[PDB]
Amino acid sequence: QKKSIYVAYTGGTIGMQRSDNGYIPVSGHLQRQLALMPEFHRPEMPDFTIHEYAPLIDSSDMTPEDWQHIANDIQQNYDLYDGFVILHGTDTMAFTASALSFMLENLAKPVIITGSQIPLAELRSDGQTNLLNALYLAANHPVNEVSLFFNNQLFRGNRTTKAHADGFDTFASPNLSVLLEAGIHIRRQSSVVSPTSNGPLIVHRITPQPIGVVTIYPGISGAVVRNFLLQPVKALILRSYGVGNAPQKAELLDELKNASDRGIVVVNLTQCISGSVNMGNALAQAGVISGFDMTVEAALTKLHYLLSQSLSPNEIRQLMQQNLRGELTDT
Amino acid sequence: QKKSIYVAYTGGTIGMQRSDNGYIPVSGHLQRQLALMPEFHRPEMPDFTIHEYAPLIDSSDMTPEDWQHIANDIQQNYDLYDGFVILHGTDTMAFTASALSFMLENLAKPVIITGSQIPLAELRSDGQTNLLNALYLAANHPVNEVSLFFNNQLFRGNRTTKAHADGFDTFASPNLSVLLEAGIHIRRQSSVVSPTSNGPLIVHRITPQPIGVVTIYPGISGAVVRNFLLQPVKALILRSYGVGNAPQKAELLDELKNASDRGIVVVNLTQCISGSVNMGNALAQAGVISGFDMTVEAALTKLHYLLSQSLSPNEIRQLMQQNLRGELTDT
Repeated sequence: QKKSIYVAYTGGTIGMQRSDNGYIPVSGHLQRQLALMPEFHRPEMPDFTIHEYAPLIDSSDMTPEDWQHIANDIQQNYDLYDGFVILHGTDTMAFTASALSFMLENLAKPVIITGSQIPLAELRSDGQTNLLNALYLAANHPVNEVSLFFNNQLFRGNRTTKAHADGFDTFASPNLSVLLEAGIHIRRQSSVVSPTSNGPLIVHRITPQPIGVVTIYPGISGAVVRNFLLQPVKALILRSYGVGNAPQKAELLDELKNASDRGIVVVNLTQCISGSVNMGNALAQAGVISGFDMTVEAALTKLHYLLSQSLSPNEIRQLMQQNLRGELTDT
Repeated sequence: QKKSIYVAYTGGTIGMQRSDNGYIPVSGHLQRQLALMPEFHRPEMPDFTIHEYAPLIDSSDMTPEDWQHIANDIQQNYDLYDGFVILHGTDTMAFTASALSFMLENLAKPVIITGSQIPLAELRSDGQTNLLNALYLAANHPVNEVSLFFNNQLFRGNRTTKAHADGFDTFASPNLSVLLEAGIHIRRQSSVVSPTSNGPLIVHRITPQPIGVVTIYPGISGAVVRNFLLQPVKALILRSYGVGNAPQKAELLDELKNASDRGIVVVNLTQCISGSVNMGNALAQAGVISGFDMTVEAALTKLHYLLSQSLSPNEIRQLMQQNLRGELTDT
């Protein structure tokens, strides 16, 4: 009972009720259910307080305004609690985790994002396991980062991506070990070091930004790429081949160079599931910068973070390449 | 010696020579090397003939014209040999395999695409293992499909994607079992059935097509998506969340609907590594069709295949959803 954890129920199946025509949201259901589940109220578990969002947020409909609402909620409650669990739908859980990691600078209490495939109230649901363990971990094994908890593993949030969804749900962090394994015996993986706090919590403002995220393929044309870079685009994430290669084709390279010449930030990520971009090539000559081993989620949210501040394109290009929150490995 | 296999050396590290400033292409080197490697000439191995492309093709510079050149080469040599091994750089190997699967209709001899991280001539290279086993498999364990051979596994070509590249190379087929395991003991996985031949080999013509491949993310705007769909775009592949969800946002949906209303084919794939799109939703209402569990490679090359023929947008939308060559699972 000693530790006290804030639970923000933003949306997601985890808190829903079953019906003849699908799982459905029901106000107050999550709290009503938990009151009747004594395992949540054992002496070994922290006290917790639930704030249900109204309306609930469908994670596929999430916008950066919703990222900001969650960051604000953590910030106004920061001193009152020892840690924070955010319940969230699975579809964009990894985007929210990544965004929060950039927004919550100098975070010094644990923030765990989680959810489930099956509502808490069903028999055998992952909802019950995920909430129970996020609460227990936040209180007893705090990791002072934005992390994501799923299938018994605690991932660094800005290293996660959704790995599967059809018939069952699963997350992965392809380029970094988990922070912690939550089986029968909880095991922190201490070779993954958390970002250090250089002062008081600073909560940044993020707004929607016009970013293109596109995939290179054989014969992709200048005209097509030209359209990707039209106003109002401020930045473009390229997903290229292998260690960051693209066609040596003037048509393509001229469009990217003209874009960078007018202030557009162009970031190279790999199409590969894991591994790093390693870039002099013609792409560098065209102003394109390396996204290293970032996930699409981390790159996309990091661009939102940097474009939302008062930074020149050159300042942005430099910071995109620096490890700000543990989201990238640079040699 | 009985079986006879054609080897098309299109490009790739596999046939290169090491130098002080990288691996480099050298005409005739692959043939010269193989002449000196008696394991390739044992009685248990097939005879083989090498056709080195001139110039070699850098796989990151590949275009659909190069897909066509390879398909043509197989077609002119089809009756002369019992099977075909295509040596290829790793960067876009999975695109070529997928494209060839659609182009080579009623294929009734094995076509194996392969390559390596290290040139054949080095000590301990995967180049030597990959060529040796592709030759042996094509002759002794023929699978009459376009397949891709790498890290001791034979994948269905149109189910493959490049899984890693930094520091080492690897391929995966996330939504289907391998066709065959090539360890010490070769094991065909007979629960994966090959497409049947409905007559003589038909080799289709493919030309470059203006296709957008883009990723959905929280708050993505109508203006940005509008630009993705401008002329000359004929088709768009969306990579959406989980089982195929996107923001319920009129701004986004109206742009997609207007595009479909003017003949643009819009295909939904998942951002997830594995699993299937399962779609009535507003995306369906907007004319978007399911790509099921297709890889980006299969969808992109299948669109090239269908756009390159005399088909209406409606005909294309129907065929994109049908399993033509083993590239998708529909329930």
